Amino acid sequence: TTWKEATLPQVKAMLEKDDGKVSGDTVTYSGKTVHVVAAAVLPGFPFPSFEVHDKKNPTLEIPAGATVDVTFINTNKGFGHSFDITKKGPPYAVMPVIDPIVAGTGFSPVPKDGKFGYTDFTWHPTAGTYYYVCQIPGHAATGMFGKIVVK
Ligand SMILES: [Cu+2]
Repeated sequence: TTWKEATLPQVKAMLEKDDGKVSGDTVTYSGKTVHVVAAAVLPGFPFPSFEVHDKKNPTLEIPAGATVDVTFINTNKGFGHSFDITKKGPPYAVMPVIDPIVAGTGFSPVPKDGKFGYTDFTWHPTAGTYYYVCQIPGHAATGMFGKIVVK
């Protein structure tokens, strides 16, 4: 996919653009268009994991019919995590069999020269349960995934 580069202050600014509301380990979105901003292993969080709205691998609740704008930022030095959406649930093998990927980013570039790679994609899901996972061998198997409920 097409990756762009952002400086640290830029990363901070984007993270706060997630318009979901957190409740426990759940982030609920509302409206015609929703904006999900996910990051791979923010400093201080467990490895390996995804952070959405400052929460570790939270369950995302999206209204059916809404246009989902996803922004994925890889803030983890040394690894090129991915954010791929599939219908296949856990447990995941070391080499996850999650085809077909409904929407996703593919492997991201590793942080370099004081910048972090990020990308944006749109998704118009049908009601159902999906999962966002990282395809780097072993990551999903060690907990790098979360659930998406479209209802
Ligand atoms: Cu990963």
